Amino acid sequence: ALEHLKEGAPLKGLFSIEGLQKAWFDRVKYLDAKLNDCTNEAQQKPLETLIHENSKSASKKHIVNYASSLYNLKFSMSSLQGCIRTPPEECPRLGPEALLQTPDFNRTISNEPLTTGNERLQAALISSFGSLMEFRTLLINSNLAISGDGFTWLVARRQDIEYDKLFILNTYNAGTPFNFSTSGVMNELNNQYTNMEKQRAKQAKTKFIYETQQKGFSGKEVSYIPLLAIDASPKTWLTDYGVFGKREYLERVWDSIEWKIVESRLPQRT
Amino acid sequence: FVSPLPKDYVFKYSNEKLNVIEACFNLSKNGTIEDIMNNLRQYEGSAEGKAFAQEIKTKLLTKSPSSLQIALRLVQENSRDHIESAIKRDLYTAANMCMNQDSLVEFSEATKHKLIDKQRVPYPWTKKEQLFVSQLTSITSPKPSLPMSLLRNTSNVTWTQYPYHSKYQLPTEQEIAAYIEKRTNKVTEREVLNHFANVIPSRRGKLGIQSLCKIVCERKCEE
Amino acid sequence: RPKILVENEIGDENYDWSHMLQIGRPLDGESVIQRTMYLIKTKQYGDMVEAYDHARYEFYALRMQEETEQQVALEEAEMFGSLFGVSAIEHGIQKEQEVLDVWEKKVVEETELMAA
Amino acid sequence: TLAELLGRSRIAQVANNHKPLTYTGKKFHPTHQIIETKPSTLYRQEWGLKSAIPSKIKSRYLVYNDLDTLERITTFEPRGGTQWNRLRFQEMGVPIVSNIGRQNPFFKKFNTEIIGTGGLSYSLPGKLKNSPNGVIQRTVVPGRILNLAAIGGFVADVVFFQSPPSSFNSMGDFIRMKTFLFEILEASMEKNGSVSMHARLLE
Amino acid sequence: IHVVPKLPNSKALLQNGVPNILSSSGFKTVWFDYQRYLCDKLTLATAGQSLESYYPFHILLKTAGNPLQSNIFNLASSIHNNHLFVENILPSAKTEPSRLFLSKIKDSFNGSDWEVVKEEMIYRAENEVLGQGWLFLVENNEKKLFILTSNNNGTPYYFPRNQSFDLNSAISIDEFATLKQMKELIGKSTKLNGKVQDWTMPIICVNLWDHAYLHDYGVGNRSKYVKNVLDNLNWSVVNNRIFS
Amino acid sequence: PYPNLIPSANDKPYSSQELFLRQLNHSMRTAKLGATISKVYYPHKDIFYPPLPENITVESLMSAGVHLGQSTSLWRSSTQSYIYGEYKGIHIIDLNQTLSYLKRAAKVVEGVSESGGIILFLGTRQGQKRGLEEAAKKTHGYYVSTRWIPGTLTNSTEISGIWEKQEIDSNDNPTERALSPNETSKQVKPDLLVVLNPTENRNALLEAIKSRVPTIAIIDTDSEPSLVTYPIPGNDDSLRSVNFLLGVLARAGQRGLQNRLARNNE
Ligand SMILES: [Mg+2]
Repeated sequence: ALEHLKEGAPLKGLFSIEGLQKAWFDRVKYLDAKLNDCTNEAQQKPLETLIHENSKSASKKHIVNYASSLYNLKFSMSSLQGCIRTPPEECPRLGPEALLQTPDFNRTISNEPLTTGNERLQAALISSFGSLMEFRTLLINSNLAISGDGFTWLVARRQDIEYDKLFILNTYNAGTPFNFSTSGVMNELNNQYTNMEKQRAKQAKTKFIYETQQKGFSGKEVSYIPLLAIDASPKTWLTDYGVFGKREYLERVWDSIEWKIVESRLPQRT
Repeated sequence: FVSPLPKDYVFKYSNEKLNVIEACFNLSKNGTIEDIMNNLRQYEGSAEGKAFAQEIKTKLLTKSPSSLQIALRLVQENSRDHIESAIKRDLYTAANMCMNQDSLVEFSEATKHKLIDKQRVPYPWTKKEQLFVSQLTSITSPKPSLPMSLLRNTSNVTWTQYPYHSKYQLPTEQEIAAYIEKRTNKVTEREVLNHFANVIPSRRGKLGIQSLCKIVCERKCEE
Repeated sequence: RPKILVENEIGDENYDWSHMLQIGRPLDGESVIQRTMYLIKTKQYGDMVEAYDHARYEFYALRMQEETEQQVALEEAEMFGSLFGVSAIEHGIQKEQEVLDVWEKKVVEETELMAA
Repeated sequence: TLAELLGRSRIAQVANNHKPLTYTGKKFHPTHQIIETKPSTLYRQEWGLKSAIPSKIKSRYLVYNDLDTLERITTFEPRGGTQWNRLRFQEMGVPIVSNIGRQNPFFKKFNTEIIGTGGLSYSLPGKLKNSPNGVIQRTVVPGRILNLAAIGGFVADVVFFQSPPSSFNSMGDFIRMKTFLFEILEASMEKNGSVSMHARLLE
Repeated sequence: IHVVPKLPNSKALLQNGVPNILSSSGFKTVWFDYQRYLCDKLTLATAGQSLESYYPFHILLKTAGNPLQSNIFNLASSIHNNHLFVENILPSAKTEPSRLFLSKIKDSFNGSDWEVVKEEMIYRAENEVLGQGWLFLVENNEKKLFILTSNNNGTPYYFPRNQSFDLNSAISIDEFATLKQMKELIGKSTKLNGKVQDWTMPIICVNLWDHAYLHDYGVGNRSKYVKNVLDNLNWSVVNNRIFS
Repeated sequence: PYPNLIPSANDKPYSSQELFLRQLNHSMRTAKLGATISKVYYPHKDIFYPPLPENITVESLMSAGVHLGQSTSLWRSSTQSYIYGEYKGIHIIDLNQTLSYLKRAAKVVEGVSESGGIILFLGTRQGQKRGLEEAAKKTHGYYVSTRWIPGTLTNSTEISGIWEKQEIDSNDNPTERALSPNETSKQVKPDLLVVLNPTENRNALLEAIKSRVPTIAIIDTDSEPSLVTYPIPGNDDSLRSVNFLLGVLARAGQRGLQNRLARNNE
């Protein structure tokens, strides 16, 4: 699907000739085939649109999950680029000592947006997070914490396609970064359950709590424009970096982000 | 007032090194330094042990041959004989070294080179050959030319082996072997350790005695 | 942050203060201080104050990482249908409630006494 | 040496202080190091102090000043409430940020003043928290109104659209009984080390 | 400090792996490295706490009810679950499944065959868990067995932390109702910690994490891996963890 | 095992007892599973697996808390030689000294056990009882946790008059023959009084020195060391440090008992 990566020669920074294939080319194939098996239609269309159509539905659930999985990976890979560091095939794999190493995210900073233009994006990040280093710590540490199949998302709060404020969120297995598609499904289910019980307070209080959790400061609902995705699953990093080198992998990913794409994704501010 | 050894303590002389020492340095009635050197050269076994043997051969070569031969001659005789006689013999050989008539023990010059003049660099030596047994005897024995005598003690006593050492130190391999033989006439390592670490009243609280016994068992006996 | 003072074998430990995170030991101010002392000994930072600052900065990152770990673990649990019967804040509220009930009955009696 | 071991060891690690265990004044942060036991060690009265501690104490946590006094008793108080306040704060998940335009102190002779927060929160402000129901915009927390509102081990300033008479005026000075929900807006931290929260009453 | 236990015929395992299901490298990835990593993480979490003294299972049971300190629970759960999985795998320490076990299965699954049950388990594994997880065949206080999937570090023992289905994705009405019922049951417990009674015991744990299969079987073929594991597992161990 | 267990019907679920048994079985086989926990202190392990006098270090003593003396203001200056320095408003006991005295004490405990003497472990503090009883069991010895009635040795005939005496082999077999009333009424004095709180039972110590019995005591930084034959400098207040010293002593006496049994067998 993507242009920047290929089957013969992967990125010099992150992945290796075999490890890249295991991470990306094989996974994508598995997902697409699975999606085809689920739905008789072979038309790809947009993935996001399909998700929106089939969300809040247990029967049309698997397909949605597979669309999310495909989309998220693609989003992650679009952001990535080459790097200065040596390939993991040359380097030795990290042992149990990697756990005890102090992280340098607090003290050091590298590969900022400023170095390749992207000034307004950097300013927006600073406004959101206090600084670049603080943002980075938020991102990488969150990704480490996921511990399983998941994705860390840099997002923008959609209220032209205007935005209010940048944010970051984690999402797991095949969870979407878009709030509007899944906002209030649990509340609806609760309401249905209450209706069923009636047919056959605390519940009212719980509903009220749910409502106040969901609803924003003004608008009827809220949505998030994704700017950056970073995968957290063993699928990618176990091949090259082993068990102990998740943090190292994340560092490498961070070094090799193409910030121009992220800047382009970022819409105009209010 | 003793204390246990640290948890990072390792006994310097490994098993393979001890085995190669045993192979090389054990000699017959008429053993020599040359024979030892030959044995070291032709030893075969572990690679590390072979390297060790080579290293010790090198350091023997570096040191003086005549003095080594004299020491070799002395040690078997001293093992055979009793304390006072051995001391006398040692005194006689020291005297001979001091006043070398035959001029075959370059000692005073070597001392000057080392102790007086400079700490660095070994002495080149000016005498390197196999001395005869009669010559060796003459070197380590008295004559009527000079009178020799030790100064008299209060307790003018003589014995072949020490009266009080064996009790108050770690027990020799030989003693362990003797115990094993006695036990035979089943036996196991733990039982041996218990016997040595608990039953023997002088050696109940010996510091590194169990470890020593284990090392001995590893070296000699089999399952 | 609670501190267990009941020692485990003091002889058994073997901490290289090249880094803060030791295995048997937890992350705390002590670990920082040990790191500062190590730095002083090695003369990476000749000054004591600078070494202390460095150790503090090492600690902070680790603490932030620890904080993020727990929150994300909680999020994961929430996502995959885990059920926690009593949350910490809920527990606290419950604890307060009993005390308040005790106070109220007593306070009413005291007001009655004051009236009479 | 022994001296070195003593300096390393867990009693030397507890930094000494002779502050009151009973302080009826304003408490903005922890005074004393909380010290826990395991259940097993509690069962045989051992806390890793000079002496055994009375069998009357069944709580695992405590606070102390002196290992041994002239009165032949350790000066302690069996309570570790400050950890629970911190844990409540963490649960609430409202990240402390300096309202004054300043860099975060954790990033980059001696200053005894509190470096940023005192370590109740090493959380960073930029994150969102998703759930089955969705992305939580407003943090819902139950608290008690005093007259100010007690919200999960912290007193907090409160604001509302209209002052509700039915709940308030029915029980004027027994408002502490009824727990109300709150929407915590933000948490600032002043120079004295007080956490100045700001909540909003929900009905 | 928590350290990995010494497996029987460890050197042989290192040389080979496991005859049928896992390679030398694949076994190292799942156990000799990953388990060690997990143990180290657990130690780091619970170094100076009261939890340091307790075993992983007992830690998990202590922690389960607490919403915060979920990381500890996750780690403890993983450690225990992974060693159960390894125990199930091991060649020795040929054995067939027990007669009693077969009778129990028959009682549970409407008088179906063991092959059929296996097939149902693999289908459940395929369908239920996305990403990582665990696949247990458990036994509860009602003597009949049942199949239990968990989504990453969900324990088979304590039902509020079964972690049995993903609410990140959309869910059914029946599933929601079941969740609501569980929540109600939890609320009914009435203790200060708020922890229900539960007597679920795992009989056949299987590791649906990528640390087991991904090296040998690739990103796909997790089902195939699960099938292989089911075919070749230590039956004596299973028999031992069955009777009251 | 479990002869009265009424097992539930196959169609029915598990009973409560059956369920409990199943849990126990699980605990024995597969609960302690996931990991093993090296390098951690279990309180019980010091009573049931104390180290030999040889293998004790200064580090182990420090971990036990033996170094922590009474207080700076509760100082008997008689004990000055034993104390290392002061810190945290507390005198700290020199622990090399403690070690040497402990070894000396341990050796005398072993010796009397070997000779077949009556060792008596005296420990009036609250938590000490169980460990004291264990120590008394270990060597074929005796203990006192409930208070020492003044004059058990000095006024033995009045106090310890109506309790059963026994006979014993070179081994420890009762050889149950009838003791004569003259044979019974004689005092049976200990050959080692070993106390865990000498400051709390001065009387027992005084009785021992009058009754001509060698005695061992955990001398804290407020206790008089001259009042006993073999003082061990250390922390008598904390329960675990006392247990550690006591357990060591018991182990030393146990060894000597074992040696005596071996030589009897020979
Ligand atoms: Mg005292």
